[PDB]
Amino acid sequence: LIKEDMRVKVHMEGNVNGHAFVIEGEGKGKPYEGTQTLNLTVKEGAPLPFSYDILTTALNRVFTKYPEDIPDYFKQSFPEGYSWERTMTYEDKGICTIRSDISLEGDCFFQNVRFNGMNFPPNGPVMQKKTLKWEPSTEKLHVRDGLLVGNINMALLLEGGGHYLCDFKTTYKAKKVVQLPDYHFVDHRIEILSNDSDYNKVKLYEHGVARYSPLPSQ
Amino acid sequence: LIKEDMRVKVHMEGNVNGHAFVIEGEGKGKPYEGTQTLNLTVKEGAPLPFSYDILTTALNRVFTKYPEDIPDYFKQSFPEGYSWERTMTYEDKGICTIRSDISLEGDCFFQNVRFNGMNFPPNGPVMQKKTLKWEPSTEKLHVRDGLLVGNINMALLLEGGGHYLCDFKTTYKAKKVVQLPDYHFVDHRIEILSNDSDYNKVKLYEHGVARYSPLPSQ
Amino acid sequence: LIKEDMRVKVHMEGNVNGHAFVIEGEGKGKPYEGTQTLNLTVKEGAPLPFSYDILTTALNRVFTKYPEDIPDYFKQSFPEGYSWERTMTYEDKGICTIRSDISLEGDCFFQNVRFNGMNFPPNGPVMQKKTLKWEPSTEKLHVRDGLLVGNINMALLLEGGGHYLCDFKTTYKAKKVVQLPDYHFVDHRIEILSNDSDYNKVKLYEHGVARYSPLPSQ
Amino acid sequence: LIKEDMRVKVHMEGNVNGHAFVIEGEGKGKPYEGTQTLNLTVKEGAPLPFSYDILTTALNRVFTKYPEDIPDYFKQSFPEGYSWERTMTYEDKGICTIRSDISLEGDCFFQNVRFNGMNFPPNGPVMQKKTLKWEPSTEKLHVRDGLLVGNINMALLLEGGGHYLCDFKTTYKAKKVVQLPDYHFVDHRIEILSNDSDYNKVKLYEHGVARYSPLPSQ
Repeated sequence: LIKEDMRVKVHMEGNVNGHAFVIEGEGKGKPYEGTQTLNLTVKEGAPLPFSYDILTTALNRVFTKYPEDIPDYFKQSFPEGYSWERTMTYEDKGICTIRSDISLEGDCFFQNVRFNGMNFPPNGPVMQKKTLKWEPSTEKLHVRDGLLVGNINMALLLEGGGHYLCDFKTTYKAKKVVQLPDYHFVDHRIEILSNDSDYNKVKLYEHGVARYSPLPSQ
Repeated sequence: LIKEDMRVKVHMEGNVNGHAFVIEGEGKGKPYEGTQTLNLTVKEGAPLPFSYDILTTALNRVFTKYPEDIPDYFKQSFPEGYSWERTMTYEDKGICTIRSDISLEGDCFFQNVRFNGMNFPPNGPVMQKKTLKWEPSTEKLHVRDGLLVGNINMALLLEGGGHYLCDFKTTYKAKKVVQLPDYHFVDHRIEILSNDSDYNKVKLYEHGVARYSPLPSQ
Repeated sequence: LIKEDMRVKVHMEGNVNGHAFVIEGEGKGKPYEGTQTLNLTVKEGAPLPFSYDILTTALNRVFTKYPEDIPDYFKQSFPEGYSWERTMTYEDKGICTIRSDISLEGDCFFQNVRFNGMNFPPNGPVMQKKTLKWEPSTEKLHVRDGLLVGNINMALLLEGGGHYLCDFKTTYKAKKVVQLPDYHFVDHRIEILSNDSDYNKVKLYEHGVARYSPLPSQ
Repeated sequence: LIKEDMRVKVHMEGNVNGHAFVIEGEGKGKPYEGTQTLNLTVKEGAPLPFSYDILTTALNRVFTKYPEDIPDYFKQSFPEGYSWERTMTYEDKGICTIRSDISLEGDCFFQNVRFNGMNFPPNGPVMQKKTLKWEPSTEKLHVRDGLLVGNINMALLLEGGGHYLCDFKTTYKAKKVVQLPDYHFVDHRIEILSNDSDYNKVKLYEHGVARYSPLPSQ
């Protein structure tokens, strides 16, 4: 069962372009409002030689405000929970493969993540740390082989203006049989609120809202 | 100048998996409300042996409702007008390349379209006409090298359920200096209203509304 | 019937990055040795404002040396002949879509080609005529849905050294049911032998040989 | 220094579709003939719930027959050794991300491999163990930014005929400055010689020979 208030614990082990790191996060959030706050410490491989932004979207879709007219795959999936696998394909041919396991114990979700980035241009914006933020997005989700699949045309705002684009592919896998939703959208905004200079401590925010098209069928 | 009521003429010369066609349209629209309808006659290639859906997004973003806080790339471009180039990339590895030129004489927008589609599996949804409709969508639009570029995750709803995915990339090119918008989103719904069973005659409708994130910054 | 010696006529209508063109071609070759020569005249849109190398591979696998034990898809297809569709995807996101209809009247093959290119960066290798030649190549051919399909990792050698890569995908389609080959390979070399400085007049040569792996199976 | 006979030790940590595994290889090979064998034992995660064939090509290019006219990038890298990064991108949108380190102690090459596979369809041929073998291949190698890069059009033969395509991209990184080869080819054949039906015990063979085009220039 999910309360209007909930706690989040995150562990991430990763390698990006040969560099190894660990990240731990203590957080809270409001699942039914689609909002969450997360306090992240770089535990190993400080200082990071790449943009913290690439990591943020691997740092739960339980925290999405779902209209009643659209079945909530992620919330239904508990107490057993769900896992997801993501492919982040950037335009400079940098690739990240990410796997998260989402388990519940009491007031606290536990997020267990594996981050693999490689083939990022060394003089490119991720390894040169020129990303300011992710642009807010719209995930498209549908059913493929009894699973939920999300697709997002994503964009990072660069220092000096312009965008660096990433194609976002997630397969969400519930551990119990759940009621499948039809083709819907989720509006996101991912925001780093505070950080230190090495991004050794970061505070992260996420707002997610499930919807149908606002435009009338005919 | 663009009135509240404007007329639309459309010429399409096209080729899908070897088959050559010409489709003529007469239509009308409300540019500032972001809605329009088009009456489509197949002049050559009747009957068509592939889903009409693949042609529909090619059959003018002037018919996009633009809020005052976002500059309108498409309306500013007139009187000289604009052009666009598009790649549609399907999951079965069918592919379309499209080029459109948008002129304005008096109240009428003329659209000249060259449509190419190939490597569509012959037992694939498109050549078997097993596509019911396009899902509603959300195009993300950024400025790259002074031009406006859109990316859309798109899905066709098939018989038996299931969706058939496509990656939309558009490059829009004003034939004039115009004020350039910040990163923004256009929500879309395209639908076929009426058709004979050969789709030789089709009535097409589109609704398009531009916006920033509905979710607020923190 | 295909003789040791045959003639080749070539009509290509095209458009690259907005620039239209027409290229006529009379030529000859030895089908059973997989060698041929072609004399190429630019007839419209001279001089071409882009590298001629993109076009050359679109200017007939009938000129392939086929060992006894691999069926010859192309040669079998005649008299009725065959057609092909090709995708050229360049690493800088230039994209060419090409169709060729291959017919036989007497001892002369007619090749009717439609060539479409778009999204070549204006400062890019293709639009800045900075390519020397195609590296020789190995095509891989497999049967998919009762058609023959080819994939080639191709490279254009650049002025100043280094390579500009391009993923090659051809779908060949005989107009007759022919005996389908097993998975096999075609070794390629294509060469511009002679040209004037605007490439308005080009002499083109290709050598193609089909084989299995030379490596013994354990 | 490499001798006509050398030994191989392999430690692969891996996760495919969430299922983790460890494999230990002991094997031998003949570096200047391009031939090698391996004895593979699944030490964790037996039985593997996916096709073994996807793991086989990550289980040295030191064991490649290199002519004198083509510099040997991999044999020059020792005594210090080389690392490699690979992308395997399947047509069903399955993806593997691999990384290897090659060390030499005495007469034995130590290969340390990390394997990540994900978004493999659950009814797909990988997850349904329906892959008979890798077809023989021809890799194409060029220098990009003072590193050697490999591209292969790879196919798995499918039980019930037909093929399952993969795009291989490998970036090899010598840990010492070496002589850089010109654009060349390496012909490959990988073959599982013997296996228990669960594949917990597997014997592996690979042949690899470097060449130029066998077709004369003009």
